[PDB]
Amino acid sequence: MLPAPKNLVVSEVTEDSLRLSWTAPDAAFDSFMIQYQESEKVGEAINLTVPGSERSYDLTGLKPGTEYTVSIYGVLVVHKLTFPLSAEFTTGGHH
Amino acid sequence: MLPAPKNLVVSEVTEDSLRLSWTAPDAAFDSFMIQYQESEKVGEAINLTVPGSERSYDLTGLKPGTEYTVSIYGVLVVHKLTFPLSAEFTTGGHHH
Repeated sequence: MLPAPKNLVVSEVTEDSLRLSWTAPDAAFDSFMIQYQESEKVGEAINLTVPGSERSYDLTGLKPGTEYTVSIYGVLVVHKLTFPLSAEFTTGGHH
Repeated sequence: MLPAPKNLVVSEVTEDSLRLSWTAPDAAFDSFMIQYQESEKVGEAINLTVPGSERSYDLTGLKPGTEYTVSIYGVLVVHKLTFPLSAEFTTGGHHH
């Protein structure tokens, strides 16, 4: 429902890490979904979560001189109601 | 997203109360929402929450010989995703 996080950049890069930074509105998301994969084809994308109050994450364990595609999703816990089950009852005694 | 609680009955009725009873799968819900109102008209519907492990609730302080419309909803917790924001970054060092 709510619009995606914005402004995905790195604040730090090393030979085996990417320190992600992003923005999102206050109290908007319960978590962030982070998906990263080598921009080539060395398998499948890895998924991680981060608390929704956080705006940075140290992606570690990476290969040197390698381009990664990084996707961030805001995760929203929605509290939904089922289709109502309804009935009429009459209290005892005289109206 | 998912189908509903079931079998809404009263287990007990007095001149100013309705003891509600229902069924639901164990741990299917975290809470139930109960809405009730006089079936004619005397204001607005009242809402209350009850823990999701309960299958019974006493509606209190009602009027005698009066029909009430009762609705019960299970509260479901859903995880939603936004559209992704994607970017490419290159790690430091050389690309062996």
